[PDB]
Amino acid sequence: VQLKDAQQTDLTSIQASFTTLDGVDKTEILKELKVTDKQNAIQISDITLDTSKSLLIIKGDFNPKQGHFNISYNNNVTTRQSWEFKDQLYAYSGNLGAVLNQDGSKVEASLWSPSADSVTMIIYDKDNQNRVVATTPLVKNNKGVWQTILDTKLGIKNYTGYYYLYEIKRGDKVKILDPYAKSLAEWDSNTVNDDIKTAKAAFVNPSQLGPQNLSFAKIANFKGRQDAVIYEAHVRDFTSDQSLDGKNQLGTFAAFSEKLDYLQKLGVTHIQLLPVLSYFYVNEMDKSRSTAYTSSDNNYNWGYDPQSYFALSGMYSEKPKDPSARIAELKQLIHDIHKRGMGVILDVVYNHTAKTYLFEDIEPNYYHFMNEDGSPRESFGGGRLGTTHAMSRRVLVDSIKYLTSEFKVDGFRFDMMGDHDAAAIELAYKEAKAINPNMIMIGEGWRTFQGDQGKPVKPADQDWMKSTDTVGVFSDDIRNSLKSGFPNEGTPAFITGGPQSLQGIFKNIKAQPGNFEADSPGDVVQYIAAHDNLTLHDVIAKSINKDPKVAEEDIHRRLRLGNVMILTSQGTAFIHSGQEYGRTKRLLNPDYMTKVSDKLPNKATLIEAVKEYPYFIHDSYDSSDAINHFDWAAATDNNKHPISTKTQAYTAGLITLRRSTDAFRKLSKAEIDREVSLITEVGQGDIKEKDLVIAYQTIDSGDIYAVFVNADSKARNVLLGEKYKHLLKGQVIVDADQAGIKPISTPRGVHFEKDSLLIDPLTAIVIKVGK
Ligand SMILES: OC[C@H]1O[C@H](O[C@H]2[C@H](O)[C@@H](O)[C@@H](O[C@H]3[C@H](O)[C@@H](O)[C@H](O)O[C@@H]3CO)O[C@@H]2CO)[C@H](O)[C@@H](O)[C@@H]1O
Ligand SMILES: [Ca+2]
Ligand SMILES: [Ca+2]
Ligand SMILES: [Ca+2]
Ligand SMILES: [Ca+2]
Ligand SMILES: [Cl-]
Repeated sequence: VQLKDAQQTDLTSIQASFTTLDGVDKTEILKELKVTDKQNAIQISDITLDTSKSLLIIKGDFNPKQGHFNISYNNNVTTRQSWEFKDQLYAYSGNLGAVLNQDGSKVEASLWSPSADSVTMIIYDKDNQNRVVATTPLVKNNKGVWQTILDTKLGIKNYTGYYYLYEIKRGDKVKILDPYAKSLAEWDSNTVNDDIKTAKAAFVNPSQLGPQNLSFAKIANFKGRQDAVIYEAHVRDFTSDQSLDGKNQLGTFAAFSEKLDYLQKLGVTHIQLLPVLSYFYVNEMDKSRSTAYTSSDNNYNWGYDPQSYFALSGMYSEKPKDPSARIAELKQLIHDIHKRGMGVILDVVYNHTAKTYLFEDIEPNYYHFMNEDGSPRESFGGGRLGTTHAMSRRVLVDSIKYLTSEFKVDGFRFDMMGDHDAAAIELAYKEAKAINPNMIMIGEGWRTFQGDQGKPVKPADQDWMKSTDTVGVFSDDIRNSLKSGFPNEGTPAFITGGPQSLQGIFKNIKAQPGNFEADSPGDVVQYIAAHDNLTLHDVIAKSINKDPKVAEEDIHRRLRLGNVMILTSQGTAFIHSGQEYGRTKRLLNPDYMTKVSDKLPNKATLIEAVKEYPYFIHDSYDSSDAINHFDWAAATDNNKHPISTKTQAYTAGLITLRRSTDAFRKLSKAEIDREVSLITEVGQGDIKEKDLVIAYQTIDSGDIYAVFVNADSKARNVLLGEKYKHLLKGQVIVDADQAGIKPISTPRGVHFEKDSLLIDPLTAIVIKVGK
């Protein structure tokens, strides 16, 4: 019967954890138990035993300012404040970070660290970040916020561009990164040592940077999340191609803008950018192209190891040494997007941070989700940001607010959204929407929630969709159903020759997946590919087990069927960059030309059928630009690559069609269930319960549209019958060769009869009947 741990939970409650309380009495414990302050004895008011949980609840006048208390029994233990108690005493509502005045002559600087003994700012040269220029102690307020005003006293007349860190004493000096840092010094993770473990923050004034007429998107037809066609692009990928060697630097915001007309023409409404906030593992001074085909040890990074939640990465800047440049550059890009009638969605990664020490150094036992002993819960050798905790929630909501208001960002995609409490994300949305009425938010709603050990909460995951109409979630059900997904990637599915229950395909096309309840189409982000896992092309190739050279058109015919189904489904439409042309993550490396042993290459999947270079990367976060570059020749050079450019034009046409009628962008489940019909019922003609062909009717507000998809490897008769024979009076606008809104006078891959259609194998047909 020994004292293990101790936590003060409120003004008059200390919780002492023991190994056991069996056979010991309230009277025997009151005897041995004694409480002490910062050495004096505190009057012990009462104890209550929780024998089950093996802990005493101790009552007394345990006023915080009489230091932490330490509990005696037999060994002693100093009490720690619980995160709920730290919120009670130290939750701060005011401005955080460092704020420049108009002429840069002063800075107002705040940092939250309620258990710090002292907090010194260390200031480094703007023209050389390694050189220490000045230091200043900060003054702690009532709520544990450390403040200072930088001015003439430190010998600097203009602070803009100067860098800073915070040395924090506890007992232990540790140097930390202002979590509200608005920009940073050029960052190279190879400079990390024991003393400085992070990027240095930077004195900048966002409001004075970039286009001062920046404003939110002006998207036509856009009346909600259902009207969104999202396009997921990585800033490096989009311009890392060698063929672009004919204005702005490689793989930067300024480069990205030069290829916006493409996306304007492609028809997408929103460009979703992979994490543009600062991430840890990089050398931002090395912009050189990696030309070798590899899946490890590349300066390339998707950006899923977060360093800052407010400060942009230098990697996408032309001038990474100028901390103001990022902000002006990203604003320039976002402005350029808005002029093209489109919007931005920023991928944001709050679920975890690059290194636990990033926030744990600032204030131990607070920012992260925790185990019952105070130990921080971790993910990826990184900290799990516990966003039920007030100041952790602030980091998320304030950054959302800041990015929304300062960069005129139109939406956000939350990585591993199910790691967070619903409440944090709901507030995030509410605040972001308050700034921008047209705010759109999506996220990965995988049921992954961990939280604080013994404290369950509603997570921001798929099951949350019942009880909000705010944030939408990726539909892995439609993904898995159409062409397989993690963990069982490669399994033949609807467009890869494996028969699927047509009722569940039809329900998915209505934005009603089988694995969670979507009571509004806007709850569902429909997708078949993303940056994660194999690309659409590669998964198709693997699933049908064929070589991409020989089966190219077989694979592309199947790929176009996937895009047709996503782009004519209800809910929010999502397109992975390259999915439009047939992008591949082929491992064209000599040492991997044929299968190898046990000893596999990193993050690669094998296709047997293929002889030459059989390895394809399914997790390209650490892969070269050779693996990760968007192929512009494949996407726009009709002459050189007729098959991929056909798939591209086809995908464009489908987007055009989707935007041109609200038959595919309905608002409620009520009207979807009424106006979206299943033409191919089980039994009608050749149709089995599980099958590889399906067709459905929709109606906009009164043009009827009918989408037919034969994913079978043979031709198939679709029986219209009494109910749908009226379709024959309409006209074809999508066929084997082309997609759009104009009628096709000589359609291919389909034949019409008195009351039926004979559709070619691996072919999609769409008919319009205006009225
Ligand atoms: O970070 C790990 C992976 O996270 C993502 O995978 C998701 C899947 O996309 C999602 O379908 C879900 O898969 C589980 C599935 O729903 C469940 O029924 C099955 O029994 O277990 C599956 C676990 O694989 O959740 C996972 C993550 O938990 C992401 O797609 C992938 O890239 C990541 O590697
Ligand atoms: Ca177009
Ligand atoms: Ca500089
Ligand atoms: Ca809902
Ligand atoms: Ca890397
Ligand atoms: Cl893809």
